[PDB]
Amino acid sequence: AVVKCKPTSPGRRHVVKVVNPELHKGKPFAPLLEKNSKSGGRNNNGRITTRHIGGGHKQAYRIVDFKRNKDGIPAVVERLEYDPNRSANIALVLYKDGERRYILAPKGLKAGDQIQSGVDAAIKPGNTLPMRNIPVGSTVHNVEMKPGKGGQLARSAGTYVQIVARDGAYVTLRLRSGEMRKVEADCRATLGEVGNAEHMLRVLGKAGAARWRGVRPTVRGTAMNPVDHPHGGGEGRNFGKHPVTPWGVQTKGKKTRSNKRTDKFIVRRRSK
Amino acid sequence: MQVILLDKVANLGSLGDQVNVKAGYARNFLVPQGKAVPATKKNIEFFEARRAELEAKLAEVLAAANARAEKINALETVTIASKAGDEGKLFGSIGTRDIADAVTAAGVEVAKSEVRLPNGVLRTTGEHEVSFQVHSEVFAKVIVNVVAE
Amino acid sequence: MKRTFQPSVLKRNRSHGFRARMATKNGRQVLARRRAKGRARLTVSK
Amino acid sequence: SRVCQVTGKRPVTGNNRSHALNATKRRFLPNLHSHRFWVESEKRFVTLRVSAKGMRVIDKKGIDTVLAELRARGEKY
RNA sequence: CUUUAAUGUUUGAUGUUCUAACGUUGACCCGUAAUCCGGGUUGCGGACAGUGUCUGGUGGGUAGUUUGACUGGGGCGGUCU
RNA sequence: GUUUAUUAAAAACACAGCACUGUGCAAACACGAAAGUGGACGUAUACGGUGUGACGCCUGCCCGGUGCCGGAAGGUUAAUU
RNA sequence: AGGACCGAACCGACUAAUGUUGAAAAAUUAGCGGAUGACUUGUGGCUGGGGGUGAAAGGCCAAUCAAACCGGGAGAUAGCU
RNA sequence: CGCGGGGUGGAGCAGCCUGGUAGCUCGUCGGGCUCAUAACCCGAAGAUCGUCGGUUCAAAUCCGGCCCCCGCAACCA
Repeated sequence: AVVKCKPTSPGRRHVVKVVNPELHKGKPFAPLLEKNSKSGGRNNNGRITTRHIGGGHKQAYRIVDFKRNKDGIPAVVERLEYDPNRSANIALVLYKDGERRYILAPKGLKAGDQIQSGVDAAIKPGNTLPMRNIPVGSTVHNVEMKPGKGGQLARSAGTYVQIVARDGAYVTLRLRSGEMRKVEADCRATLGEVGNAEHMLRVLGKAGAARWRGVRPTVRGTAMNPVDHPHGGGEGRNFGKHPVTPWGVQTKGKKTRSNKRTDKFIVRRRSK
Repeated sequence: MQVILLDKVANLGSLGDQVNVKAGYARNFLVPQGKAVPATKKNIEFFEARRAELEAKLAEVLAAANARAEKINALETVTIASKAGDEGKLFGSIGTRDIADAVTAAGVEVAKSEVRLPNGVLRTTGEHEVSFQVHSEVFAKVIVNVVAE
Repeated sequence: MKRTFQPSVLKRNRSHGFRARMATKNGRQVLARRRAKGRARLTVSK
Repeated sequence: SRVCQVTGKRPVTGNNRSHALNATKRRFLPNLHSHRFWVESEKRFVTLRVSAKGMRVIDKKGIDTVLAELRARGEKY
C-alpha cells in the first residue's frame, strides 16, 4: 500500500509514503536488529568522502538477507515491513526448519509457502534456482556474481535483468541501463521480479524527507567555485561551454572504471 | 631465468635445461609438485655428469603430472558419496560449491580447485555426465556415479 | 551571538596527552623538543 | 614493501630529462609480486614477496635457501 | 632471390581452449566458540584484471614557473635596424 | 528550509519533478603511498555529478566547433622480434 | 493532523531609532520570523591551511577568513625603496 | 605536415589517364509549340573549369603551396 496526500498543508500537497498492513510499536527486539554503524558519508580516515549524503534523523536499520538459499521448507509470516534505504518490502519470515529472519519478497511469498534452492525443482516461480533452467524469455532477480554469494543485481522494488541466452557455460542477460553481461550458468537467481513493484506511485513532495533518509541537498555548479565545478563562479551565471564533473572529466560522458575487474564479466556496454 | 626443467607432459619434452629461458615453468607448475632442480650456471655441466646415475631415479619424481593425465582420461565410473537436503535435492541451501566440498577435516590433500561447467553436475544419486580436467590443460567428459551418504 | 569558546578539558586531554602521543613519531618529537627546551610541563594536559 | 626477501632493494631516485630534457622527479619503484611458493613435506603453500628482476635472483640462487630462511624464522599467524 | 606450403629450426603475432601460475567484499571447515590474517578443501574469473619498467592516446582534476622597453606619467595603439 | 558569525537574509542557493550522463557492486566516486573504509549492506524504482526548479500548458530548426558515446571494411604505428 | 500561522521560555536577526575615540570588535529598545520541525540542542568523538568543511557566499576554521601558526632553509630574493 | 584521385557558363553535369579540342541540362535572350500560362525543343551569350604559381608547342587534366571530399603517413630507440 501507499498513502498519497492531497493539498491540505504546504509541504504536504504532493508527498507520498509507503505504508504496510502489518504494523509494530517502536524498535523491535535485537535478534532481528543490529547496530549497522551508519556514518552519513564519513570513512575510517575521519573525513566526509561520499559528498552530499547523510544528515537528518539517525538510522540503525537491519541488515536483511539477499542469499535466499533454503532447504525448501514452508514458512509463516508475522509482519510485512518497508525498508528505510531499500525501496522494496521485506517479510519477517519463520521457516519450519526453525529459522528466523527478515527476507526480501520474490515474485511470491506468504504465510504457508516455501523457497527452494534445488537445481531442477525450483523451476516454479519465486523459488531460487540455477540460471540454466530459466528461459531466454523469463525475467530474473536475485542475480549473484559467483556461485553461493547471493544477489547483488536486481534487488530493488520492480527491477529485473532478463536472460537473452542460456546456451554454453554462461548465461547472457540484459541490463536496465544499456549494458550486457555474462553470468556463469551455475549461479543462483529466481524466476520473476522483486515485490513492491507498485513503489513507482510514490511521487514525494517534502525536502526534509530525503534529508532524514540520509541524502544531503546538492548545489548548482555555477554557484560552486572552479575546484568543485570548473564551469562556475563569476558574475551573471556563465554559459558558453557545457557543464562538468570535478574529476578532470565531463558529466555527459567519459566512461570510467578505477579497478577494471568489473569489465571482465561485461561483454557489451551502454551507447548514445 | 636459468633452471633445470624436469617434466615429460603438457608442453615440456626435455629432462634438463642447460641455457636461459623467457618463460618460468618453474614456480608455476613444477615447484607446486616438487619436480624441479635449481641452477646458478655454476653446475649445468656437473648436472649432465650427475645425470648418468640420477636420471633413472629422477624420472619417477617428474612423473606426478603424468599420473594425472594417464589415470583420469581413461574411461572411468567415479564413485562419489554425496548428501541430499530436505527438498530431496542435493541443492537445498547446498548449491554447486558445497556439493563437491567435503575434504575439510579428514582425508589427505587433493589436486583440484576449478572446473568450468557446460552441464549441471552432481544432481542426484545415479549415473550422470561430468565434463572435467582429465589433465590440467585438457578438457574431456568422464562419467560419475553418485551414491548415498 | 553564540559562545566562541567551550570550557571542557576532556577534549584537551585526549587531543594533547602523553601516552597516546608518545606512540606516534611526530607526538614523540613534541615531547623531545619541549623537554630539551626545559619547561615545567610537556603536555599542559592532566 | 618494494623490499624483496632474497635481495635488498629501495625505490631509487628518478627524473625525466628524456622527453623535455629538464630534470623533474617522477621516482622509480619495484613491482612487488606477492607470490606463493610450495612446501611438499608440509603439503602447503607459504608466501615470499619478490619484485621484478628479484624473482630472477630467486630463480638463479635457488628457491630452497630462501624458503628455508622463512622456516628458520617460523611462520606466524 | 621472392612469395611460400609441408615442416626441421629460433623468435614475434594469432585463433580456440584449459587450471596449473595469479586473483578471490565465491563458499565450507580449521588454527579459533579472533568480522583480521593465513593456509587446507572446493566454487568462479584467469595466464587476464593487476603492478613495475617502457611507451602512445586523453587530461589545468593538481602543483612550480613564465607572460617588454620606448611613450609630453600613460593603459590600449603604433613603432623598434 | 539555507544565507557572506560581527555587510546583503533576496530577485542567490535548496527541494519533489523533469531532461542528460557516469556507474552491474570488490560500483562509479571520495580520501589515504596502498592495504583500507564510507558509499551499503544499499545495489539501476539504487548511488555520484550536471542543467532546470511543486503545478497546468510545453520546449520548433540544427553537431559548424567543443568534449563524449559506439560501430566497421582495412592500411600502417610507439613499445618490441 | 499539518516541513500552515501569531507567539514567549528556547533559537535567530528583515526593518527602524540610537551606538559609531560604544555599555558591547551588531549589541540595545521596539516592530519581526522558527518553535511539534529540513526545529532547538547538551555530552562524548572526528577531518589541520590552497587542507578540511560548505541547502554554495569563492561562506566558516579560537568577538578574525578571498587563504590559521611556529622551529629551520634564511642575512630568501627584489631590471628596487 | 607529406604522396596520389576529385573540385565545370549564375546552378547541376559530360569531357578527365602525354593534356591541348567548353560540350549536355537549367536560369537568360531570339525562334518554335498552347486560344493563352506552362513546361518542353532548336539556336545564342555565359567558360573564374576551387584558388595561386610551375613544366610543356598545348594543363580542367600532369607538377608544387593552400582551403575542401577520399585512399595512404595517423610513429618511431
